[PDB]
Amino acid sequence: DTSEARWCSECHSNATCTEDEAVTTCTCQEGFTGDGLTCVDLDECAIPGAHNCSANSSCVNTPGSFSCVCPEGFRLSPGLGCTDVDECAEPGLSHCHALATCVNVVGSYLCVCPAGYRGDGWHCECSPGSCGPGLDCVPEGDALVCADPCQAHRTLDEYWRSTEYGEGYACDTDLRGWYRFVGQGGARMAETCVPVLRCNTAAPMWLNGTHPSSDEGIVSRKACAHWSGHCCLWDASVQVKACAGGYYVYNLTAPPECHLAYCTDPSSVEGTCEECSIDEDCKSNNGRWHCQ
Amino acid sequence: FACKTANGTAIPIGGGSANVYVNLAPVVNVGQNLVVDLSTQIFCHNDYPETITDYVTLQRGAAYGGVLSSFSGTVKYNGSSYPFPTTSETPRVVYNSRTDKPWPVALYLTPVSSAGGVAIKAGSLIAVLILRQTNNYNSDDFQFVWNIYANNDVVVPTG
Ligand SMILES: *[C@@H]1O[C@H](CO)[C@@H](O[C@@H]2O[C@H](CO)[C@@H](O[C@@H]3O[C@H](CO[C@H]4O[C@H](CO)[C@@H](O)[C@H](O)[C@@H]4O[C@@H]4O[C@H](CO)[C@@H](O)[C@H](O)[C@H]4NC(C)=O)[C@@H](O)[C@H](O[C@H]4O[C@H](CO)[C@@H](O)[C@H](O)[C@@H]4O[C@@H]4O[C@H](CO)[C@@H](O[C@@H]5O[C@H](CO)[C@H](O)[C@H](O)[C@H]5O)[C@H](O)[C@H]4NC(C)=O)[C@@H]3O)[C@H](O)[C@H]2NC(C)=O)[C@H](O)[C@H]1NC(C)=O
Ligand SMILES: *[C@@H]1O[C@H](CO)[C@@H](O[C@@H]2O[C@H](CO)[C@@H](O[C@@H]3O[C@H](CO[C@H]4O[C@H](CO[C@H]5O[C@H](CO)[C@@H](O)[C@H](O)[C@@H]5O)[C@@H](O)[C@H](O[C@H]5O[C@H](CO)[C@@H](O)[C@H](O)[C@@H]5O)[C@@H]4O)[C@@H](O)[C@H](O[C@H]4O[C@H](CO)[C@@H](O)[C@H](O)[C@@H]4O)[C@@H]3O)[C@H](O)[C@H]2NC(C)=O)[C@H](O)[C@H]1NC(C)=O
Ligand SMILES: *[C@@H]1O[C@H](CO[C@@H]2O[C@@H](C)[C@@H](O)[C@@H](O)[C@@H]2O)[C@@H](O[C@@H]2O[C@H](CO)[C@@H](O)[C@H](O)[C@H]2NC(C)=O)[C@H](O)[C@H]1NC(C)=O
Ligand SMILES: *[C@@H]1O[C@H](CO)[C@@H](O[C@@H]2O[C@H](CO)[C@@H](O)[C@H](O)[C@H]2NC(C)=O)[C@H](O)[C@H]1NC(C)=O
Repeated sequence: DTSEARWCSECHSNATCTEDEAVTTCTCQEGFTGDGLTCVDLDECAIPGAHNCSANSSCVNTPGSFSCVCPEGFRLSPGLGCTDVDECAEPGLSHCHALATCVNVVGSYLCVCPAGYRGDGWHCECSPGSCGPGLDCVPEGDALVCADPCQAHRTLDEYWRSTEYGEGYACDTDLRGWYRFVGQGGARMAETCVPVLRCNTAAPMWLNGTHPSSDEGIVSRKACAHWSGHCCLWDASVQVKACAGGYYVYNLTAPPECHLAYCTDPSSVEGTCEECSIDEDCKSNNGRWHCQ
Repeated sequence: FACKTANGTAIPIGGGSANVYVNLAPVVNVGQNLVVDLSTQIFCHNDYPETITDYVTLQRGAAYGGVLSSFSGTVKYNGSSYPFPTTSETPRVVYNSRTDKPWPVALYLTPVSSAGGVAIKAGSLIAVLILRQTNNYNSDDFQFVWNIYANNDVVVPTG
């Protein structure tokens, strides 16, 4: 009406420019207040003619329009005001952590990771033994996640841990996490009292209780060590899970001293111990794979 | 670690808040201690006492409701008396058993001079306690908020 422009160069960057048969008009859009030729950054919420936002929502100005931004969990539909909508369904309204579950509440969306995890909705640092069955809390990169220990375990091939290996000196302060024994390091944790000065350590440690059945879950079990003329003077707790393929994974934890080391039983994947001498008669007995 | 009230209200692993309903004297004179033995109302336990050793403190105790405006007193924590509202963190309490153990807290609240009438109304919040837990294992710092409400009215006679 008063802002007929000779050229598009007369429209300020806060106004849109329309070429209608090379006739230029500068009409600033809602969110800018003026006569059209020149408009300033001012919310359309207080123009002549006013604004039409919902009372609960707060009238705000956006780059290109003024807008009515409801409290979160609700979005504006023109003509209806704040309409109920699950913002957790829209990836432009909810930016939850990938493991966290968005829940819709009045006035916000809230990212809630499932029950059992310890976090503020963004970083749920779980604790080992809190996960559902088949999974346990392990680190991945820089965060804690629940994963199957049968694929996240480490492996050890320390032949020094065999119960007859008395020579040497060790300290298991470096063992933490899930581990597996392979090769000459044995098939499974030792299940019996091991004499002192064996397993290349000063005081040997052994599992008290037997390994569980295949595909049994994580069960806490006890563990003992032998020193002086007494065996299992001190008692600890460890966890063992059985895995597909016929192997076990173990929660190895540092000991209270620096002369304690876990022993392992020989793998004995042979019915006859032909790795022993033919002059050292193999004793093929149930539960006692040995030669004498 | 998990805690529960005498009335059964519990807070899971992770922290949170719970409502603790307590009985109070229906009348207390000026100069006499109102005694709120909260050791019978709040119980906690150790979930894995074989290794981790947990330490529990009262980080802040503050008066609310009728106690904040018509009473003054002290809080007896672990046998020792401290000002109420609290101005310092209380010593650590060791919890080393799966068997639930009392939280050793008792309030000794003496009314101030009053024109008379009901000073504490039923259903009003009389105290808020922030339980702080630490250990010697890692950076566990969980907050257990205890909202203390009066079951009955407390008359303070003129005096
Ligand atoms: C792991 O290393 C062990 C070396 O210490 C080695 O021997 C084991 O030694 C254990 C420590 O004493 C022992 O536990 C106690 O043993 C008492 C007697 O043993 C019973 O069981 C034997 C078979 O295992 C039998 O031969 C015995 O005759 C006896 O039989 C009966 O058993 C019943 C139930 O088990 C009891 O009710 C009877 O009392 C008992 N006797 C009769 C006549 O009926 C048990 O009395 C004792 O019971 C526990 O529980 C009772 C109920 O709650 C309670 O009243 C007891 O006081 C006792 O409480 C305490 O329980 C703790 C665990 O809850 C236990 O700590 C841990 O025990 C583990 C057991 O394997 C392990 O030793 C661990 O390191 C310990 O820290 C306390 O020791 C216990 N208190 C006391 C004072 O003992 C309980 O059963 C094991 O039985 C014994 N196992 C044997 C001999 O085979 C293990 O062999 C070795 N495991 C391996 C290599 O796999
Ligand atoms: C490998 O094992 C070693 C142990 O040899 C482990 O090292 C430490 O192990 C201890 C013991 O687990 C850790 O200490 C505590 O762990 C607590 C989490 O698990 C314990 O508590 C569970 C309580 O219930 C939770 O979980 C269930 C689901 O299981 C859930 O429904 C509940 O709502 C709740 O979330 C309990 O269930 C659990 O038992 C299961 O898991 C074990 C194996 O862990 C298994 O054997 C059982 O059969 C069962 O399946 C287990 O008892 C954790 O909550 C706890 O923190 C609280 O308590 C402490 C102590 O009071 C407080 O200080 C703290 O503030 C909390 O209140 C505590 O953390 C310890 O953290 C481990 N140390 C480290 C460094 O991890 C290894 O971690 C294991 N894993 C690896 C990879 O090595
Ligand atoms: C234009 O507004 C009407 C009514 O809006 C009312 O008056 C405004 C100035 C502002 O104060 C609003 O908060 C008022 O509600 C809209 O019709 C609906 O009216 C009902 C009841 O008045 C209200 O609850 C709804 O939210 C309104 N719907 C909305 C705001 O979308 C009308 O729909 C508006 N036209 C639009 C938004 O195009
Ligand atoms: C204030 O916000 C509340 C919720 O945050 C709005 O209530 C919603 O209104 C829509 C439209 O009528 C309903 O479909 C929803 O079910 C309501 N949700 C709840 C939780 O009540 C309310 O409309 C807002 N106030 C105004 C004036 O719009």
